[PDB]
Amino acid sequence: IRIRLKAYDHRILDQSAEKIVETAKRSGASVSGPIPLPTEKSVYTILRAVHKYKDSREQFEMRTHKRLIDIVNPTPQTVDALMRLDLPSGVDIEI
Amino acid sequence: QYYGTGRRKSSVARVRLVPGEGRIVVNNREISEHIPSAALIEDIKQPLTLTETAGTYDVLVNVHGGGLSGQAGAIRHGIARALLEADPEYRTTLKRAGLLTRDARMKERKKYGLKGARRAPQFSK
Amino acid sequence: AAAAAAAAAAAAAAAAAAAAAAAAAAAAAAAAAAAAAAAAAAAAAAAAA
Amino acid sequence: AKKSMIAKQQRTPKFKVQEYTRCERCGRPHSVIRKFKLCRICFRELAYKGQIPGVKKASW
Amino acid sequence: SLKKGPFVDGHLMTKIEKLNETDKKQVVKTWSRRSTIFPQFIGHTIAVYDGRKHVPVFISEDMVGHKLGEFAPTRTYK
Amino acid sequence: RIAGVDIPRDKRVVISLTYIFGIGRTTAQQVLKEAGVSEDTRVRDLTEEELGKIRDIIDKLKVEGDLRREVSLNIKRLIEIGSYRGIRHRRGLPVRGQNSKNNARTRK
Amino acid sequence: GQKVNPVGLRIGVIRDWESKWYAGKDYADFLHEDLKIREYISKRLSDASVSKVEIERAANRVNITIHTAKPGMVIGKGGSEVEALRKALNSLTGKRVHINILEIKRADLDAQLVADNIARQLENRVSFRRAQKQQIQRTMRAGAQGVKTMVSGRLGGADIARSEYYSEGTVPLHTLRADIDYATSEADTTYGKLGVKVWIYRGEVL
Amino acid sequence: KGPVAKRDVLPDPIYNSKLVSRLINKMMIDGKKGKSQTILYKSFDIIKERTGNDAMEVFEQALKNIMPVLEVKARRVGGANYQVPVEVRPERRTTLGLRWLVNYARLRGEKTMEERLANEILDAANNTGAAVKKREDTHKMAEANKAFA
RNA sequence: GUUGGGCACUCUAAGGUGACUGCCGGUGACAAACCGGAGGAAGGUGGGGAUGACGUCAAAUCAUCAUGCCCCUUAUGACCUGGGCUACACACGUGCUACAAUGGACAGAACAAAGGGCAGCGAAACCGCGAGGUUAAGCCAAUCCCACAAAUCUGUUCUCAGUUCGGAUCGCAGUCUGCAACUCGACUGCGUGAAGCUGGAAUCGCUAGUAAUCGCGGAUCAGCAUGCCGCGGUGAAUACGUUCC
Repeated sequence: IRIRLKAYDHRILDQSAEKIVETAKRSGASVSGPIPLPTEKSVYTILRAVHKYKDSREQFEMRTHKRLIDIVNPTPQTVDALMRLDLPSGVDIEI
Repeated sequence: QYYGTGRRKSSVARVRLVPGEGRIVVNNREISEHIPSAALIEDIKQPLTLTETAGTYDVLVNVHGGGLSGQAGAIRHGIARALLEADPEYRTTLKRAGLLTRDARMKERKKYGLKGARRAPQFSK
Repeated sequence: AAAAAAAAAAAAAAAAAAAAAAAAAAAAAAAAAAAAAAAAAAAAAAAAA
Repeated sequence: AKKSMIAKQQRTPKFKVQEYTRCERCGRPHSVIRKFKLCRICFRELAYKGQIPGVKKASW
Repeated sequence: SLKKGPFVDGHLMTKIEKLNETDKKQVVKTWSRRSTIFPQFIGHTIAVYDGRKHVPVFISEDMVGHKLGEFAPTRTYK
Repeated sequence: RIAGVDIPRDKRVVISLTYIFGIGRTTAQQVLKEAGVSEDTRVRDLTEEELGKIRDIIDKLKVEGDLRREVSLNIKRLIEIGSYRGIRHRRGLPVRGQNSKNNARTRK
Repeated sequence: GQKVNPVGLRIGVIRDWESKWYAGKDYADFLHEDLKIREYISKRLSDASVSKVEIERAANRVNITIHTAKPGMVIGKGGSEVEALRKALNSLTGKRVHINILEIKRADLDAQLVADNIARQLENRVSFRRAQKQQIQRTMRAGAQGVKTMVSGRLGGADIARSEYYSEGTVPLHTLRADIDYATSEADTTYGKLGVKVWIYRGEVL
Repeated sequence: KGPVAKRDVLPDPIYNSKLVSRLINKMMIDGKKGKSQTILYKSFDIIKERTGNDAMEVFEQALKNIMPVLEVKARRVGGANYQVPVEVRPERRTTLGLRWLVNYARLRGEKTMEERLANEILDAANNTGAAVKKREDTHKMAEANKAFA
């Protein structure tokens, strides 16, 4: 039960983190908290100009940051609660 | 167990000052066993020489990151911080000597069209 | 070291005061006179040793 | 020759080494990024138009 | 071509072994420049396509460790 | 001297043997390991046994004129057969395949 | 050589992504599927004046929200519009499509519909002062702290093409909390191609 | 604009001087203080050996011989190219002395810059030496052009 | 650091707090502000980035795209192989390596950051001098791999020469990638070792973790990096001043 959420926005990932955190914490599963794991980010540098101008560039940034959640005690009421959490497309739960 | 963190130039040292005689132990190795060029050894000792701390504490240091002079700066900064935790008294002496600054001179980020974050390639007319 | 430095420095400051007096003779009246008098006496004092 | 060359890339050639990367939106090789499978200028345009969910302006 | 074998094209190898199963003939028009010269090629005047024409070259005992396109320069200069 | 050419007396053996056309550094170290001179002696200070072993070891190896005559045979080979690489040998243009609008100043 | 587009500039500060998901292993394929989706939907409803399309990706499921500023062209007869919209997309994309259609109150604040409304009037041969000034009155009465419409191309003058600025109110493109809607549109006339660039300072967020 | 100032590090583990570390930061090639410290301490140990003195006093005596009182700057009015003599402020006296030591030491040529810098200090001590050519020639240029000040 | 143990500590990533001429003294109309002082991790836009106003050059892009007008159309369109875009007497921009004892070679000891990996990253073992090869663990990755950082420090060795400097060029035999390395790939091994002993007129970059120097990484990409884009390592000299360009 090692749930690794990974998203592009931190606020959406916070909502999808504390939703699992609260729904599993309320029914006694002894929730180790939303462990924040290092982001993999990629930088894409691009000639801004159509044709010339190698000196004229623009840099773009893609950050994907991820956080780890662990549930240690079994408590399958929490599992039945996790199965009905409908949290959006941004975060990519992978238990 | 007085504890101080020192940071310098992407290096971080963890200095615990134990009551001893003046030995500094860096990752189970000693000073010149790990830092040659003893200008760094006397400079790494400056917080312990400016305020009279000459033989009353051994130093135990867990360092990681940077290079050897960056690790030297992190160790001497962690020494000054843990040596504030020893006596809060002589903060004026250390502060007039520097020693609570953490020189934030990180190596600068390279810009596009430049070689090395300030270097222009060469100009020809 | 000492006497040559004193000689060259006093002579260069002496020519400074003399050229400052002689470029405009009636203006910025009279500080140059005390300057040249003290510098010439000190040049004699340094060459006397 | 544009749509013919795009069509030729969209084929399967004789050999796997004849396969080369190409636009998928604005037909050109030279700087098609493997991740987006997109040309460079079309990547800049669409990333300005709020699409391509990762990329914003970079500073660090 | 190191230990996978040497390289020749199958069509040129086929033509040369058809040429060698009976007797020699005219030049062999071969667009392949990429192909090595086997020792079983020796004596066969072959026409390498340089890019715009077929040049005839006669193969000797020495011309073995190289390929065909060493014997057809493509660029005329002065 | 050994292959018809001198070696300098006042260098070490490994590098005095380098001046023979055909022996560099590593063939010299392959010789002196078999001979056992321990690489730290002048060649003005050897014995006739220990240098006679150096002489006949170099006599077994393909060094002095063998190399020159065979490389002349290679050059004459790719001159005579045709061979665009020999056209580069002949004309004064680089052999191994190198750009010529700039430097190429070893050859003319 | 001039200004960076403010849409692409305020992504990840205040303005969200239109296309919102996370990459798993076929990020490119999701991108080019959504390019085909946005091309198809912008072709069919560039008549029906749809501004922006936000696409989700929800593990074999796609939530497309459509911002129109009128409902009953796009929800229509109830059955037929969402049917005729989802059916060709379910085929030509290959999976399930859900469609949520948000309606833009204050239709004159979204710069895409404004730039398209000016482009159509240029294609209807309305003069390029009447279009921009009429539309500026529409936006400033719909309530906006600044609007800037810049039209360039051949304005009906043959061998010289020039740019024309009209604006009212503050349009502070350097304040990075601004909430400015920027949008381009094209107008293909007999003399060539006109380009409409509208951006609308609407109000800032504390 | 206005004047900006700089700093430097106080000790040296042998020879605890400011200016000796100022020479350590000088003659640094390509960011290598280690090679310059090794060269420096082997040179000062030669100066302590070959002449039975502490090399601090020989080194300051050499400095006192090299440090120029009078630079001669430029002042071009018309087509004249006049040179104007300047009383050097003593910071620039020390730094011109260190540049001339370092430059003419490595310009001499011997079988290490250990030996070259050591012998250049030993020559500038007993004033006749290579940097003192530059000292003498600058004082001769200031002596000839003293008419402007 | 393997286990148990611990969230102290570093670290990571979220929310904060935090520096605002705010406080002192001085100058200055009392202002605006400036100079010194105190506190403080940070002092006067703290260092940097992103941000590039109206317009100038009918500057550049019809070859990313879209395009008005004009032209071709069993061809100015299309396929296929082969060549060429790498030519070479010459000039000319940018760069890499040197000319050497702060050096060359050999041996020992240590220290990084940032980023990449699914028909991919590929440990370890074995063999090959080496490039690499065969079997394969773990890893969709703060775990595992890339990845043994290098200058540095310390010993041994040479002793100032066109050399134990430098590696061009070149011959032979190899390795990898891939239908295929001839024109036209990178790398290795042996042998050969050139010009070059700090560069004329002229000329360029940089004001601090900068210049100089040292390696590392990633795109592109089967394979091709001295280019570019980032990353750390050591780490300076100087700024009197506005006379001149």
